Amino acid sequence: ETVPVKLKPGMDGPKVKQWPLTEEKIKALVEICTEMEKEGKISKIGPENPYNTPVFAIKTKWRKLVDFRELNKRTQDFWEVQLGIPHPAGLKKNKSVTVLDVGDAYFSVPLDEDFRKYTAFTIPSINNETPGIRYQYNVLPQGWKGSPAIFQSSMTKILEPFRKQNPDIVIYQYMDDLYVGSDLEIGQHRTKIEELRQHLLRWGLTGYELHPDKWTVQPIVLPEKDSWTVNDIQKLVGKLNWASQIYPGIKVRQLCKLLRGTKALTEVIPLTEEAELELAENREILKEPVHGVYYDPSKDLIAEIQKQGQGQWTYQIYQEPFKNLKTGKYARHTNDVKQLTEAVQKITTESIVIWGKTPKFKLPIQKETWETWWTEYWQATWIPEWEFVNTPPLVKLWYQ
Amino acid sequence: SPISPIETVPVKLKPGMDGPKVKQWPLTEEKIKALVEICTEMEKEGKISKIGPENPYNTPVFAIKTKWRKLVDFRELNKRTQDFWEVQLGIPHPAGLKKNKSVTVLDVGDAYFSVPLDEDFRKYTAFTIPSINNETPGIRYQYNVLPQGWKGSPAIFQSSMTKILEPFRKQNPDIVIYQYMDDLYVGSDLEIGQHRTKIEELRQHLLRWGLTTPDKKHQKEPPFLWMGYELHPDKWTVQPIVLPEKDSWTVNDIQKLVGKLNWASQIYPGIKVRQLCKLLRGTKALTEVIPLTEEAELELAENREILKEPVHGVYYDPSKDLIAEIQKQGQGQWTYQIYQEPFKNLKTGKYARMRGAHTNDVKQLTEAVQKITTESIVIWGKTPKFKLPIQKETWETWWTEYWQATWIPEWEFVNTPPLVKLWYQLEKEPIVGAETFYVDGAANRETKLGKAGYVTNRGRQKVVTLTDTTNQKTELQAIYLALQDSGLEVNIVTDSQYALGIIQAQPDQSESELVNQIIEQLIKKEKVYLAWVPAHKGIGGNEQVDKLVSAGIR
Ligand SMILES: CCOC(=O)c1c(O)c2cc(Oc3ccc(N(CC)CC)cc3)cnc2n(O)c1=O
Ligand SMILES: [Mn+2]
Ligand SMILES: [Mn+2]
Repeated sequence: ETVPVKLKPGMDGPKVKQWPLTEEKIKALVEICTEMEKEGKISKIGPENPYNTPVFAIKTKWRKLVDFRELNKRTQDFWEVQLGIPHPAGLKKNKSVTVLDVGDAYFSVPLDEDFRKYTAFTIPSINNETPGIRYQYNVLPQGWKGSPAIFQSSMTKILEPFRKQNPDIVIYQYMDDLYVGSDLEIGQHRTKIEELRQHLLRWGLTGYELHPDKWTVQPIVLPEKDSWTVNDIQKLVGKLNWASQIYPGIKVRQLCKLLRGTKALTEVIPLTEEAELELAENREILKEPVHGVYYDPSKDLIAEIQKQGQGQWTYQIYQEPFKNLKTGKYARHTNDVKQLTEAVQKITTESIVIWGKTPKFKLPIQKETWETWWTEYWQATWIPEWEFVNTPPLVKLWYQ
Repeated sequence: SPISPIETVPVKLKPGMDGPKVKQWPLTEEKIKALVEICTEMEKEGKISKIGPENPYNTPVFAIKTKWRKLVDFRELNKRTQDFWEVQLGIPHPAGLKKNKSVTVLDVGDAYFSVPLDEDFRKYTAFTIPSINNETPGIRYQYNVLPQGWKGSPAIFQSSMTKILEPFRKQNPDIVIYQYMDDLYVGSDLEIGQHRTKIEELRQHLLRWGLTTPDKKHQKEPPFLWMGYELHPDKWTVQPIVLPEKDSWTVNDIQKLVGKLNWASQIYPGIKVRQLCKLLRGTKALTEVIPLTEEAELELAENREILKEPVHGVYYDPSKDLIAEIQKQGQGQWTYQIYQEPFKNLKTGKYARMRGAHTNDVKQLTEAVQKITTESIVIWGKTPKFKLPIQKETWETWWTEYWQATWIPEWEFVNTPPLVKLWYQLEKEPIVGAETFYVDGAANRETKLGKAGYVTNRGRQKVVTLTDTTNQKTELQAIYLALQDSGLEVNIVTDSQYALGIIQAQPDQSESELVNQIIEQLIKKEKVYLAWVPAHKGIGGNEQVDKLVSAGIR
């Protein structure tokens, strides 16, 4: 028997256009899906199925990735406000957190017959020489948010012994990934992870290492120079004025006092010392977390990224504009797109660890450039939501 | 004409909707007769079957012109039939087909009639031939095969067509069969002997599954006219283009001209269209004569010159790389060529699109690279190696300092004037010994009136009045003033993030004349530094221009 799944009323299944793929990626998918079919995991379908979801191939063994973002929106009630997997606060505090791909667990559990038609995907052909190769799932698919919701019961069973034997180890599940955290020495951690993999192995399952306790905020940094030009104070007041909008108790009145009359930019003006009081106290406030800002479990997370040049990228996570939950950075052949997809991934996994959900990304890139290239460097099993924006010229420099 | 033995495709109505029940309109005795003759014949062939008044559904029928056609208005049924997945998400492009020694063309006669309909759906296709006037009950039929004009026929026939060819494709891997609609393109690199043989082998496999095709004496000969293309076994081109020389040109004549030209641009390099397209914008009256502008005339003349002698394209070799080349043709116009062997083009093309309000040549070049990259992937399954009229250093500089993430796959410089360059660069640091212009603008929202001006550290000053203006336009005017009255080295401080933005992106063209004026000034200068301060904060010189432009405004 299968656990019955329905959609939100008024809205039905996904009808998303499939992105054109390169020959090598098409061949890899054809092979993957041929094998997958000979094992009853998926079945060919006829044109009576109007539904469609994009499919991609990532990486030395090619693997299938299904963009279920649309299907997940249209079944959001099921995996959240119905069968939601709770989120442990301890995970962000751990010295070490290990991520394990656990999505092979889903192939064993069959999918509700009424639902299978919504998981339809097309493998496109080059130059449209044939129509696509249409398939639908018979078992829980990787990337669908309903799969971990259903498998929960089976997953608790698997982990029960290990959980009982190690009560200071956190296991959190997000989609196809299992997040395991401990405060143990790194050698012991990796031993417990090895141990855990053995437990999964007895149910036919199968790393990449994070250190969340060593995550510090990126403070908005004020210049620390001797001899200040007019332009520098103008730069300074602008940076602080915008910081007043987010940080409670930012002061600027002493800095303005210096700039009176129409002075030249290059003209050096020797400073006071009451302004140094503001410089210091603002610096003190700029390194601390923002007072008055708290994650709201009912609102979306937004992540914004700025290109800083020389392989550097700054980013901010918030729900209400400039009310920052978290700021940070990312540094580094290597290209802009590669760097951007790597930052997106880093930020997303940080967001999963901290809040239990992916942010909606605002990407400083051309929609088309991103869409043809993002897969070439993508490694994650999930895909976050993304917009395409123009970075305001000032925001960039206010984040160093 | 046989009806294929293949499995039926289950069809459903849209959730909670019943079949069509539209009344049959009273027909003339002439129309009724013709419908009866058509229908009995269609019934003999198995295409339709007789039903009684136990079937509650109905769909209207009409008859139109020696010979009559039967028409069935499936509007209501189509509005009630389930949605199907798109029959095709694109037509195959000739430039993406492999070269073949021998090639022949098959077509399926009476496509939809040759393929059965889901038994449990057949009852919804019911129609009625009415009797003379009111009188007696009409003869009631229903469809057994896919009916012409029904929503699901295109998808189901194609679906069936894949299933049928699939087994044949297996034990014939070194043969390619392209199929679109009821057309079949069969190519192989075998001799005229075992080719015509293997084709008559395919025909047999087709008729075994109720699909009828023409034999050797009937099957078509190259050049194959298809979808506006001329197709040979080793080359391809577009169908002959005729540009009619006209005493006067109406909007309609111009629209058709742009269309023919756009179509031809797939293979004829250098085709231009901008001046011709310029005439159509600011749209109205279809039959009104539009007098050609002088620019349009030499564009048209240049177009006739390219279309003077015929050009063809070649096919695709998977083992060889793709080389794409792009040239700048003029403002906003870009042209490209794709080939594998130097100057034997697979296809050509053009890019023009205006992305946003203010751009520059480097931005437009990478927009063209993206568009071509996508097209190559669709057509060939791989990206091409680019050859661009931009220096590596010029590209390096732009990419490094721009806010946007950008990428171009393997590319190389090629010296084909005009070369793509930046025309000015702003300063990183404020200039020593240059006048500092503090600029500002202000506009009233009711009167629409505005003032733009500057104050400088060298005591200088100016205010100008504007009438049909906005806050943004007064900021750009302020910066423009400062450029005119400054000389070759300037620092400018503004409180407009908007104006900062436009200028920092180093545009060289714009839809705005005012911005174009700022551009021509910027290039004339030697060193420009531009900076930003917060508005209404009582800052330095900004407070002084603030009082000026506001006077009698806000
Ligand atoms: C010579 C006089 O006959 C003609 O005027 C004439 C043709 O030569 C012709 C050739 C075709 O061959 C093709 C079949 C398939 C394709 N493709 C789609 C699968 C592209 C690979 C292309 C051409 C298809 N239709 C044709 N039609 O309709 C004609 O009226
Ligand atoms: Mn202003
Ligand atoms: Mn002002």
